[PDB]
This record gives sequence, structure tokens and C-alpha cells, in this order.
Amino acid sequence: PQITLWQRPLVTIKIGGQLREALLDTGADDTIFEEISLPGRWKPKMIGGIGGFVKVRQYDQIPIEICGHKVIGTVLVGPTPANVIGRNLMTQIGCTLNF
Amino acid sequence: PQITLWQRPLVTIKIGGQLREALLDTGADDTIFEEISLPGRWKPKMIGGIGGFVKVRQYDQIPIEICGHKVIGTVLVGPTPANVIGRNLMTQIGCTLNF
Ligand SMILES: CC(C)c1nc(CN(C)C(=O)N[C@H](C(=O)N[C@@H](Cc2ccccc2)C[C@H](O)[C@H](Cc2ccccc2)NC(=O)OCc2cncs2)C(C)C)cs1
Repeated sequence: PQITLWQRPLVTIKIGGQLREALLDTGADDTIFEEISLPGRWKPKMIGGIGGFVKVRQYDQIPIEICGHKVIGTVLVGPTPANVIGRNLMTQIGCTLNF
Repeated sequence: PQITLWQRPLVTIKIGGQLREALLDTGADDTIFEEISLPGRWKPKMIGGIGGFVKVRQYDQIPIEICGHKVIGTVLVGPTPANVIGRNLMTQIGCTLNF
């Protein structure tokens, strides 16, 4: 679908059997969630934003259902005031900017 | 323009006679620019993201030229590891997200 930007680009997500809303963020290289339980091993990792750094957990090969689409990729779980879907997943569902 | 997301969505900008490169960021409501010089008086505003918050200067009604499109809007200037064009300016050039 086409998404205008007069409102936050929010999509409904299904991950690890858990439902949540995420922000389609083109300005984000990776995907990050604030509070969801994912199974398996994870690798410590740190990401930076406008505020500073953040210790997150990296999980790979995680099936995520984006707006009705089944995609698999690396998901970061850590302290964030907003759930974000980055370009690492947006390319799998064919997202493109247009103007 | 149709831009895919295999690369960061960067665009060239002419702002206040200065040339910059910015990221088209749908996950940002406001436009943030790291150090540039702008006219007139501002208002000490604070914004947040990953890591925390930051103190910035809020400039209203500043003309920006994105890909040859000239629009006037609010620009925040402050410490930021990357210039960001938010939704406040992206709606001006009719930029949509498609997939
Ligand atoms: C509370 C919540 C419901 C919301 N608040 C807001 C309003 N706010 C504050 C913003 O839009 N703030 C913007 C912002 O940081 N947006 C962010 C999303 C976000 C929003 C709110 C809270 C936390 C993160 C999204 C932006 O694309 C930035 C851009 C960027 C990239 C490199 C270096 C610096 C900056 N992205 C990141 O910092 O991404 C970090 C990463 C996560 N995974 C991989 S990198 C500013 C640039 C203005 C929107 S949703």
C-alpha cells in the first residue's frame, strides 16, 4: 500500500507470537523492539541514536510478520521509546520512498 | 524519485546558502541538522531518540531546497551524528512510502 506521511508510518507486527506496532523507519539501518521475548542465543550489541548509545540484544534468523508479510531477519531488542523496523527488513517487503 | 532502501536514503540539500547531505527519515517528525548557520532568533527546544535527549535550536520558516524542490519549514539545529529530513518536510514534497 501507499503510505502518506502526515501521520507516523505505523504498521502492525506479529513477532514471536506477540503482537505489536512498529514504525517504518527509513532513517534506521536496523530493527529494534523495546520489550518482547525472543527464544535462542543473542549477541550483545550497541547502537547509537540522537540521544546516545544503547546496549541491545541481537537475534538473527527471526521470522517476523510485517503488515501481513512473512519476513526473516536480525532483530534487536533493547531500551527504546519506539519500536522500529529498519531498512534491513524494509528491503525484504519491497518498501521504496517516492516523490 | 523512486528510491529503494538497500542504501541509506540520502539527498543533497541547499540550506542557508550551505550545501549538505541529509537522510530522508520517515521515523522522524522533525528535521535535524548538525551545525549549520541560520538567520534570526530561535527557541531552545529538546528532542529525544535512542540513547536520550538533546538540546537544539528551533528555527521557523526556513527555506530548504531538496532535490530542486524548495519548501519552507521548521528546522532544528543541534548535536546529531546525521542530518535528518523528517516528516514535517517530507509531506511538502509529497513523499510517500510504498510496498
Ligand atoms: C514516543 C514515540 C511513540 C515517539 N516519539 C516520536 C517523536 N520523536 C521524538 C522523534 O521523531 N525523534 C526523532 C528520532 O530520533 N527518531 C528515531 C526513531 C525514534 C523515535 C522516538 C524515540 C526513539 C527513536 C529514528 C531516526 O531515523 C534515527 C536517525 C538516526 C540515524 C543515525 C544517527 C542519528 C539518527 N534512527 C536511529 O537513531 O536509529 C537507531 C537504530 C535502531 N536500529 C538501528 S540504528 C528525531 C530525529 C526528531 C516519534 S514516535
